[PDB]
Amino acid sequence: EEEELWLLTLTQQFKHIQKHFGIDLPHSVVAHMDPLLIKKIDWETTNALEDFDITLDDMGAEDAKEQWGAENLSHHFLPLIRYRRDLARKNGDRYGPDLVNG
Amino acid sequence: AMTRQFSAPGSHEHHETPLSKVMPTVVSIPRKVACLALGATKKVVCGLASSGPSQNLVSTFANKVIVEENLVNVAEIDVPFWSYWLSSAGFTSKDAFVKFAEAVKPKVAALSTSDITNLTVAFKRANYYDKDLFTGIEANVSANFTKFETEQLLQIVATFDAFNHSSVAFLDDVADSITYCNHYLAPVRAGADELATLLTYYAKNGHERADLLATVARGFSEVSLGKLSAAQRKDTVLSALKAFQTFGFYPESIEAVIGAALVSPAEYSAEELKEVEAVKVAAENALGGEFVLIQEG
Amino acid sequence: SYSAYFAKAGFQFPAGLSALVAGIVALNVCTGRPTKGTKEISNAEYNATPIGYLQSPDQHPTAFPKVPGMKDVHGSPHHHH
Amino acid sequence: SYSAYFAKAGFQFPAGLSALVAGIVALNVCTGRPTKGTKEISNAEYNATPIGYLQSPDQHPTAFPKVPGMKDVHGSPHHHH
Amino acid sequence: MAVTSFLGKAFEKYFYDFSAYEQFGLNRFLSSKGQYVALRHVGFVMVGVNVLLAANFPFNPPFPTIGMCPAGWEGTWVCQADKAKALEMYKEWKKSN
Amino acid sequence: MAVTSFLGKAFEKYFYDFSAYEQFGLNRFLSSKGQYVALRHVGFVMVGVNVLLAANFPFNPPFPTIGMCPAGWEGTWVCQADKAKALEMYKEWKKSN
Amino acid sequence: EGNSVAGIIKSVNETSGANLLSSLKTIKAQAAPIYPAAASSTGYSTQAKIALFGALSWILYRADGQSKAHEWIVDLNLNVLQAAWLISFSSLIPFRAVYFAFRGMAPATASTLNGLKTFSSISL
Amino acid sequence: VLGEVYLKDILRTPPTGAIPANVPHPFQTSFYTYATKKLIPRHWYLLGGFTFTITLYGILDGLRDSGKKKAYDEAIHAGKTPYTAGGH
Amino acid sequence: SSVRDVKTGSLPTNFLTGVYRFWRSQNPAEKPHDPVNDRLLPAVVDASDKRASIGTWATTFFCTIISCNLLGLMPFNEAPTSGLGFATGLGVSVWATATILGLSKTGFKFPGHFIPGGTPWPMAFIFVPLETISYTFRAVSLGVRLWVNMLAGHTLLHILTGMALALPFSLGFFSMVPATFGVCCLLSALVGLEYLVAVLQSGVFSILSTVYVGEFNHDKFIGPAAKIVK
Amino acid sequence: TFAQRLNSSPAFSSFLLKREKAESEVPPSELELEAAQKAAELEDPEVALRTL
Amino acid sequence: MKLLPESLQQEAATAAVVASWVLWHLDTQLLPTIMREHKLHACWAAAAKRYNEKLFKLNPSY
Repeated sequence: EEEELWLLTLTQQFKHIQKHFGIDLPHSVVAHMDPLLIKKIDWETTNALEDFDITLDDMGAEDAKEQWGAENLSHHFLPLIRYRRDLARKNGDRYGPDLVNG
Repeated sequence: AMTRQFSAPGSHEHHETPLSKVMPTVVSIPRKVACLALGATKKVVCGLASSGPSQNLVSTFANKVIVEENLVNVAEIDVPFWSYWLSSAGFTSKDAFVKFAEAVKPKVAALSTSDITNLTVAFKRANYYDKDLFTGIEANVSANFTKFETEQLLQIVATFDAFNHSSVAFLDDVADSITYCNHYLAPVRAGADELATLLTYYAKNGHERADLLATVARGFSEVSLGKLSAAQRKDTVLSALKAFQTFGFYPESIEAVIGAALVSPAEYSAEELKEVEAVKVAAENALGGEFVLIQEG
Repeated sequence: SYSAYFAKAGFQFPAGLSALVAGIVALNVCTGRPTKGTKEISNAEYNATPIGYLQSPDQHPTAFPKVPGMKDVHGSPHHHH
Repeated sequence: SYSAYFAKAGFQFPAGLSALVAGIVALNVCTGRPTKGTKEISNAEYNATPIGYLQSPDQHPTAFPKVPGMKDVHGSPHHHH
Repeated sequence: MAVTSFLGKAFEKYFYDFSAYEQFGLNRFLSSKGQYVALRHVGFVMVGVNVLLAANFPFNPPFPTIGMCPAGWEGTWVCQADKAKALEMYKEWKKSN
Repeated sequence: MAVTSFLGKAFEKYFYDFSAYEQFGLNRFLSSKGQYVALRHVGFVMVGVNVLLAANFPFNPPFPTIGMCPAGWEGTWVCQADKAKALEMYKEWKKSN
Repeated sequence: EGNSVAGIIKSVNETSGANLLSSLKTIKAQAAPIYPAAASSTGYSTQAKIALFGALSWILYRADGQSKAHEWIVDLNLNVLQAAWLISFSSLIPFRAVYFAFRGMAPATASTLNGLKTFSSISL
Repeated sequence: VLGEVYLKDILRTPPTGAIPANVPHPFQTSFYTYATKKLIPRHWYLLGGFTFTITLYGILDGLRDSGKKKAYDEAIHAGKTPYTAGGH
Repeated sequence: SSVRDVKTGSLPTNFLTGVYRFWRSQNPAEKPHDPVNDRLLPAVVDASDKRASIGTWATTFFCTIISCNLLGLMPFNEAPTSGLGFATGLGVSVWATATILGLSKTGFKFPGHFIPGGTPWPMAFIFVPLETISYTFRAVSLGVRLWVNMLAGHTLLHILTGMALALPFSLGFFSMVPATFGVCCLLSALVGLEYLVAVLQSGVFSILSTVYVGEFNHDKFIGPAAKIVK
Repeated sequence: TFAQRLNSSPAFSSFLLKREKAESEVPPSELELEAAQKAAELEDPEVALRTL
Repeated sequence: MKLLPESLQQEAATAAVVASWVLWHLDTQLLPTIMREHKLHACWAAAAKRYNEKLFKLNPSY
C-alpha cells in the first residue's frame, strides 16, 4: 500500500486513453490528464522543432529516437522519485539515482 | 554594344569566387573582404551608445508618473508590470523598489508564472535584495514548479546567484522542473551563459543532482558558445569547468567546452590553462579516452 | 461514449476567418480608383444630372437577353461628338 | 449580493441591432443609381481610360486645404466643349 | 423546425434505401451497376440541356451556328448573324406580338 | 492588459480626488464653485480656438473677414478675397518656399 | 476535482468488509468518467445559419452576374456539366474504403496505440 | 505512504464532474507571441517574397498605365476619338 | 480567448497530417557522419535552424492552390487562379522567396551555386549566363503554367459548349438524340480531366517549389570541433 | 471491440457513414472477439474477486 | 477574351493575403492540434521498450 496510488494512477490514465484515443477522446481531457506532456509537445512546435522526430527518422538515429520518446514521458516517474527522495531525506539518507556514482 | 563588351569581363572575374582555387591563381593576400566586414562592425559599435546622461531624464519621468502616490496608489494595480519596463529603461532606484516590494507582497501568492519571472528579473537589474519578498516568491515557485518554464527559471536562478540565497526544497523543486517538467532540449535554446550561472549556483550549494547535470550539459556546444563575447566566453568556460570538477561529473559534451579554450588559448593565462588541462585529464580518465582536436578540412 | 458531448457544440467558423474576409473586402472596396464601370465627375455635374442620363446601357445588361447585347437602360441620347 | 454575478456578463448589443444596421447599409449601397459623385459609363469606355483621367478634382478635396477649393487631383485636362 | 428534420430523414432513405436500379431490376439488361450510373449522368446532362433551352426557345443564339436553323424560320431575327441588326428586327417583332 | 486597468484607476482619482480649485485655493477669489467651472470652460474654448488656428496659421480663411488682416501681410494670397485667384498666387509662393 | 483513484482508496478503506462486495458496483460507478448526455435538440446553430445565408448570397451574386454576362446561356450550361460530376463522385467513391485510406495515412491512426503494458504496471 | 500531493499537477485521472476547458496554445493566446517567436524568426522570407511581388506588380501597373496614357494623349492630339465604339 | 475543443482522430486532421508528412519527406535531412547522441544533438538542432521551413511552405501553397482550383470546378463559381495577376503572383513570390533565402546565408556565394558541377573550369564561362536566364525564367514559367491551365481549360469548355449547343438548337430538342449524346460524353470526359488537372497542377507547383528551394537548403554541418576518441 | 467502438463514433453518425460498418472493411480476429467477450464478464467486480 | 485584369496589384495582394492567412492558420491552429495527436502516439511507440523496462526495474511488486 506504500506506493499503490502512483502505480494505479498510471494504469487508469493510460487505459482510458487507449480506450478512446483516435476515436472520440477530446483534446481538452488530454491536457487535463497529462499537462506536462502537452507542455513538451507544444514547446517543440513553438521552437520550430515540430518535425524533430521526422528528422531523426531520416537519419535513422534509433538511439536518439528512443531517448526522445523516453524523455517526453520521463515526468511519469517524477512522483515516485520525489516520494522516495523524501523518504530518504527524513531518514537522512541520500537517494541513489540522484548521485553521480549512484 | 560597348556596355555588353564591358559587362562580360566584369562578370568573368566574379565567377572565380565559388572555387577551392581551381584556377592557377585566384585567392589573394590583401583579402579586401575583411575591410567590408570590419566596416559594418564599426557602425554597430557606435550604435551601442549607452546614453548614460539620459538615464537621469528617465528617472524624472518615473518620479513624475508612479512615484508620486498622489496621482495613483502604487499598491493598487500591478507592480510586476510597471517595474519590468521601468528597470528595462535603466531606472534602478532602491528607494522606489522598497515601495514596490511592500506593494506586491500581499499579491505574490496570486501572480502568474510570467509575472513572477518578469518581477524577479526586474529586481536583478536593480540588485536589490528583500528577504521577505524572496521568501514568498520561492514559496510560489515551489508550489507550482510544474507550471514554470526553463527559460523563466534560468533568469530567476540568476537572481538567486547574484545574492547568495538558497533553500534545499527550492533547489530540488527547480532541478526536478528542469529535468522532468520541461523539454530535455530546452538548454540548447537557453545559451551557455545562463547555463554556467545555474551550474555555479548548484556547485556553491553542494547540491549533487546527476540528472540535472546531464540535462544542462546538452546545452553546451560550439554553436552556443560561439555566440558569446570573447570575454564572456572565457568567464563562462572557467566557471563551468569548476562546477563539473566540484561534482566530479564529466559528460561527453564537456569536450566542446574545453575545445573552445584550446582553439583560442591566447585569451587564457598559464594558471587558467593549467586547471583546464587538469579537468581534461580527469575527464579523459572518467570517459576512458584521449582528447584530440578536430580540424576543418 | 463522448458522441453526445460533441453533438452539443454546433458548427463553428475558423478561429480567424473574420480577418480573412475583412482583408478580401478591403481589397475590393478601397481600390483608390473608380469602381468597375464608373467615372468620377464634379459635384456640380452630379447634382443636376438626371439619373437616366447618369447611367450607361452596358452597365445594365439584361438578366436573360433574347438577343445578345440587349440593355435594360437607354442612357442619355446626347453624346459629346 | 448578486453584484458579482452581473459582473460576469459583459457588454451586450441589443437583441436585434444587427438587423437595424443591415437595413441602414442596404439603403446606402443598393440605391439603384450611381454612387454620390459618379456616372456610369460603357464597359469599353472604362477599360482603356487612364485612372487619372477617370477621376475628377471635386471628388478629391484636400484634407486640410490652405486655400478653399484646393483639389488633390487634376483630372483629365481634356474636356468636351 | 420539424419540417427541416423530416426532409433529412427522407433524403437519407432516398440516398441509401431507394435505388431505381433495383426497383426496376435493370441488372437484367446492364452489365455492371458502376456503368449504369454513368448512363444516368449523361441522361441528366441531355435533360438539363433541353430543359434550359426549352425555358426560353425564342432567342437569338450567342454561339455561332454552323449554317443550321432551328425550325421553319431560317430568316427570322432568331437566325440573323449580326446581333446589332437582329436587335432592331426583334424589337419590331416583339411590339407586334 | 494591465496598462488599461491602470489608466482607469488613475482617471478616477483625477475626476473625484484631484481638484485644481482646492489645490490652488481659488475659493479666496471666486464666489461659488459652480461659477468657477463656467470660466474654466470658456477658457477651454478660447484655448481650443487658438490651438486649432495655430496648427496651421498660413492659410486663406474660408470665412469672410470684415475688412481686417491677420499680420503685416494685407496683400498676400492669405488676404485675397476670391479663392480662385488666391490658389494661383499661393502656388507661386509655395513653389518658391 | 480530486483524482478518482484517491476517492476509490478512501472509499474502500472506509467501507466495511460486510458490505464491501455489494458496494463495489457503486464505487465503480462513482469513479466512472463523465459522459455528457444528449442536450436538447436544436435545429441549427447561429453560426450555421449565417453560413447558409452567406453561401446562398454568394451563389445568387455569382448567378446574377453570369446571367447578365455575355454567352450567358453557356455559363448556365457549364454549371450543369459540373454539377453532374458532383453526383458521380458521391455515387462512385467508396467512402468507407476512403475513410480507412485517410486513417492509414497518419501513423497515430494507421495502427493501435502501443504503449504501457500490464505486467510492468502491476501493483503488488 | 505516497499521497496525492506528490502528483497534484503532474498526473490526473479522467474527469468525472465536467469536461474542463481546452488549454490554449501560446500562439493562440496572442498574435504578438507567434509573430515574435516563429513568424519573423522562421518565415520572414515569405513576407519578403509577397511584398516584393506586390510592389513589383504595382510598378507594372504603373508602367501599363503609362502606356495607356501615351496612346491616349496621341489620339487626343490626332483629333480622333480615343474610343472605337460601344456594343449598344 | 476560449479555444474550441477538437475530437481526436478527426478526418480533416488525419488528411492534413499525411499531407504534411508527404511534403516533408520530399526534402529529407542529410545523415551526418558521426553517430547521433547527446554530443551531436545540439549540432542537429542547429542544422534544423539553418534548414528552411519548406515543408510548412509547400503544404501551404498546396492547400491554398487546390482550394482555388476546386472553386473553378464548382457551379456558379470561377477559379481565382484564372486571373493573370493571381496565379502569376504566387509563382513570382515563390521565386523571390528562394532568392532571398539563398542570398541571406551564403550572400556573395549565391551566384556561385549557379555553377554546374563537374564542368571543365575553362569552359564554364559561357554556361552560367544561360543558366542565369533560365533561373529568372522560372518566376514566369511557374506562374504562367498554372494560369494557362486554369484559363485554357475554361476557354476550351466555353467554345466547345457553344458548338455542342448548336446541335439540339438546330436539330430539335427531342427530335433526334444520337448526335447530341456523343458530344455530351466528350464534354463530360473533359470536365473529368479538368478535375485531375486541378490536382496535378497544385501538386506540380508544390513539387517545383520543393525542388527549387531545396537547391539552397544545404549547409556544411558544424560538427564537433573536439572529440575524445576510444 | 475496436470495430464496435468505431461504429459508435461521431464519424459513423455522419450522412456518408450512416450505413457503413467498420467490420465490413476489416473483420476482427477471433482473439479480439474472445477477449472482448471475456472483458464483459469481468465488468462485475464481485465476479472478478471470486475468480481471482 | 479577357486577358489583362483591371489591376494586377489588386490580384496579387489578394493571393498573398489568402496565402498568409493559411500559413498563420496552419501554424496557429492546425499544426498544434496535429502534433498533439501525432506525437502522443509516436512517443509511446518509440519509448514503450525503454519505458516498460525502466518501470519493471522500479516496482518491487515481483
